[PDB]
Amino acid sequence: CPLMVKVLDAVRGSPAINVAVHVFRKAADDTWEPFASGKTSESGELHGLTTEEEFVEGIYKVEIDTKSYWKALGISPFHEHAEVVFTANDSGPRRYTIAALLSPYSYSTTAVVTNP
Amino acid sequence: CPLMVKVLDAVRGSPAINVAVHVFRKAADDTWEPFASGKTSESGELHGLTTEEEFVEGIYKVEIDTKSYWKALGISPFHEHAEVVFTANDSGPRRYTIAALLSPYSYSTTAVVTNP
Amino acid sequence: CPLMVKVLDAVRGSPAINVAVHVFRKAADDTWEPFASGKTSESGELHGLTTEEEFVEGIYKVEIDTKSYWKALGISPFHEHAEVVFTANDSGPRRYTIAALLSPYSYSTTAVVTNP
Amino acid sequence: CPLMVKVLDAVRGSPAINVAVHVFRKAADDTWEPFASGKTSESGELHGLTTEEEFVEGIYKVEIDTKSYWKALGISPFHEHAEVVFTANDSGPRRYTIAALLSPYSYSTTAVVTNP
Ligand SMILES: COc1cc(C(=O)c2cc(O)cc(F)c2)cc([N+](=O)[O-])c1O
Ligand SMILES: COc1cc(C(=O)c2cc(O)cc(F)c2)cc([N+](=O)[O-])c1O
Repeated sequence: CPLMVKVLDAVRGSPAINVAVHVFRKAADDTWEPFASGKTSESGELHGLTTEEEFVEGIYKVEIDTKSYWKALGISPFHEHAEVVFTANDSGPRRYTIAALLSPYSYSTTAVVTNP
Repeated sequence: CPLMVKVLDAVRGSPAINVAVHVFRKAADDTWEPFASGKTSESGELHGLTTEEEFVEGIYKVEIDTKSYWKALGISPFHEHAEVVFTANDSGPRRYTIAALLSPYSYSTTAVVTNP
Repeated sequence: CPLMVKVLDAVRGSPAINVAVHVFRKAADDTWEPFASGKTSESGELHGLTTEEEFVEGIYKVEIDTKSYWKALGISPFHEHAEVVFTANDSGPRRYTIAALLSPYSYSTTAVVTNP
Repeated sequence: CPLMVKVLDAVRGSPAINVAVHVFRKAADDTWEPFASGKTSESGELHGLTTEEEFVEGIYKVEIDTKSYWKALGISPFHEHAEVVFTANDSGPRRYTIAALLSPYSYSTTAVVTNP
């Protein structure tokens, strides 16, 4: 599993469950092609998005539908979504965890890159 | 000043100076059209992007070119940029401050929204 | 103003107003002695805590009473307070801004340090 | 495992490894009694701090020695440490994860509380 997404709720102190996540790769045409998506589990995590064969170097975008999450809780949010855009670079066996911590008017995101 | 952007550097404990910022507005045909741009000052602030008359209801995207900032400091960061997408003035006109706190592999963004 | 504290509310997208802030300095006998206190203004800022003459080298603790803030809003938060402990002026006198961004189960704190 | 601590490095995009963590409980005398400590693993995590029998309701402090971590990397940091102070409340089977994301001049901390 070369790419995992984890989403946390800073208002409830809980995993953010049932959040839609979409992953795009930048094409040679310089446009966003979708290629993976899912919803976060009870633990706030989304696994199995891609494989080591498919997850080649390139520019990637991870979109997290935070607005629908806050609306589901009856909280009016600021952002339409959280967007994380990054370059995947090969330099050894690497796994990427994209974490996002959500509040109605703020989010944080960090990348944890590790060699198994 | 209905829209202001402030950027801070979490590694140096300083404003993030001379950071490029681009603002887009979603058009009728669901394309992003350029709206304003500038660079952060010595205080990390970018003022004067727009006016109350031109900052109409809409969906806006603020792109902060964090990658060029970290590269100017010798650091190869994770993200291509920090992005904030939001609906503006949906309840009449306000004052929006978009703040970003930057680290090489992480950023936060917050909105402080006050009544004019 | 060598020391300023700014507090933001990540749930409401607003300054955190009327938040109690206490500053301590570590004494010769390794006890914390009270140094200054105040409440954040309508802008979320607390100025005038100390002077350049009294803000000598030392170890300082800034306690932000986040729990009473969230409780005034009807929210039972996780943390008792947000705390920042740092060594000050170890390289001559500077200007310190301590910023805190608050959520019920999370907070961030940052220091922006500028030369006088 | 009712209490786990996880520490992340926002500059390197990695777990923060070998970070000292100390846990204190507030005594009836209103003073901090130490009762658990350790160092974060290769995954940035510290498990086995306490048991369900010992982790009773009370006020707890988790101290994370961030200054020694940054010094070990040759980076001059702002904070002496990160301190998380909270009330543990019984209301069903609860597990607490205290997460901290570290930068030299900033840290974030969040609590993830879950029912297994
Ligand atoms: C709106 O004005 C400001 C906003 C902010 C933040 O949003 C902020 C973001 C964080 O991740 C953590 C934090 F503690 C503060 C920081 C400063 N500052 O430091 O000067 C401001 O003037
Ligand atoms: C490595 O994976 C994780 C990453 C993260 C964060 O990104 C994070 C973001 C913040 O603004 C503050 C913070 F303290 C942590 C949180 C948890 N967690 O809570 O379990 C993780 O397992």
